[PDB]
Amino acid sequence: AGRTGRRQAIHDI
Amino acid sequence: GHMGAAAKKGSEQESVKEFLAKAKEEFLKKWESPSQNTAQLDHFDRIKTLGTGSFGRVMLVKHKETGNHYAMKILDKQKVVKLKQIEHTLNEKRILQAVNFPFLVKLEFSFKDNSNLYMVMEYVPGGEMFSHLRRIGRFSEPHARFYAAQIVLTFEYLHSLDLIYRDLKPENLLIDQQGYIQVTDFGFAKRVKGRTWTLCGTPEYLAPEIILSKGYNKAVDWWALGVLIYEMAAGYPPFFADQPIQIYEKIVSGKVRFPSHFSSDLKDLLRNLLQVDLTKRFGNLKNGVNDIKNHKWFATTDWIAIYQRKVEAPFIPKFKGPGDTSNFDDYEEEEIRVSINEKCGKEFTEF
Ligand SMILES: c1cc2c(cc1C[NH2+]C1CCCC1)OCO2
Repeated sequence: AGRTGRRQAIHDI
Repeated sequence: GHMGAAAKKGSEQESVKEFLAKAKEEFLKKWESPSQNTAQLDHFDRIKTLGTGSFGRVMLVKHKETGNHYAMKILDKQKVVKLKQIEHTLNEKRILQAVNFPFLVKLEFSFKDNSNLYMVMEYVPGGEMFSHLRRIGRFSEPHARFYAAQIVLTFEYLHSLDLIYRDLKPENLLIDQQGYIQVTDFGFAKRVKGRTWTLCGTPEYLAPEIILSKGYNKAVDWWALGVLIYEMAAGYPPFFADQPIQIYEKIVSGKVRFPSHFSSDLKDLLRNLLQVDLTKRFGNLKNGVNDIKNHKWFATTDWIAIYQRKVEAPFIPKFKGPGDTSNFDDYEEEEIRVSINEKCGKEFTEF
């Protein structure tokens, strides 16, 4: 079970 | 040995060296002298949003004088607030105006106004790899390999210029009218001699050294290639969970499980890309990218023929004509509003 939609990249985790 | 063929591959590697040396010379001329303010907003009719992301959207636009279609990325300067959000935006425009490769989207214009930044690129009407992949479930290994080969060559080119890409995933890969890849979305790309330290990227695709707050290098792109190849061939990525923190624990662990339909050649390649130990990761060893290009899983790949676009693609997107958006999903539209007052002018001086 995990994310199936478009994934946003993170600029500063 | 494995080859009896070896002379052909060696000559081929000297030719790669020759190509990359010329490519560097061309890159540096444009890197040191960047183009700026090559158009303005009222030169274009805005048609439809093709996707959204950090800070704005990409729209299909039509150039009024010529009628040519383009993809315009619009960034709201007032949403680009954090220090590394700003720096990344300047990286993107400077890199895009300086690179030239068959599988990289071409920047045609850039400009800014009181409220926004704009980057106008070639429009690639075949859609995102992401959509096609989710619709058909997974790609067969030959189909995945054809796309992977184009990423391998693109990264060999970028890394030779000291560029790290840092956001490989199917969302960022468009499929052109010949069925080949176009890499877009250079928002996380950076020119790096050596290490860099920003904690950035997409959770599922982050290399362990990024998650662990280590100074890292271009090998993070080869890790992400492993994630991409796995996701193309499986239909889902290897480190798969609902929350980012759960994803990060799986990534660091050093464990990966494969579908039973993966070939042993594919699993071997992936174990060497999805390698936590940087002294062992393919792409990061003394033979560099050639450990990847010479892997058994790529034995059928004619690297030169891929570069020259002579290979028949596995899939040609349907196209109904110029400006057709049928291969993209729909998004909510929002009117562009340009303030009468210049916003954030000093942060984006160089743009
Ligand atoms: C990435 C970054 C963005 C963006 C959108 C994206 C998402 N990909 C694009 C959408 C169409 C294909 C390429 O709007 C502002 O900055």
